[PDB]
Amino acid sequence: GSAHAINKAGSLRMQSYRLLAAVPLSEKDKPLIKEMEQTAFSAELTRAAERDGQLAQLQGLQDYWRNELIPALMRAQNRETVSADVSQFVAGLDQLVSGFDRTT
Repeated sequence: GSAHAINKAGSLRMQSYRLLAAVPLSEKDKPLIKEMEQTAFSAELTRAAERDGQLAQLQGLQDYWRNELIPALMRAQNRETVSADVSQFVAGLDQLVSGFDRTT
């Protein structure tokens, strides 16, 4: 029953690579950040995390997005160090997907 939640996680992976490719960010990238925020706090991602006992892991990714990843992407002048932060966020999404019940 996790299919949709996994689609949302895949979307977050794509959106983080998209924002990294836009570094250094400017006014025109604000819509990307907004879209990513709406996806990260999606009601379904939350309900799925709840039924599969992953709520803490989901809240952790949300906290990292707001307190570490976006701040670093806003500050970056080049992709040099923030690239590794994007990689860690994607690794975290892969772990979240692993924990969902993916059975028929």
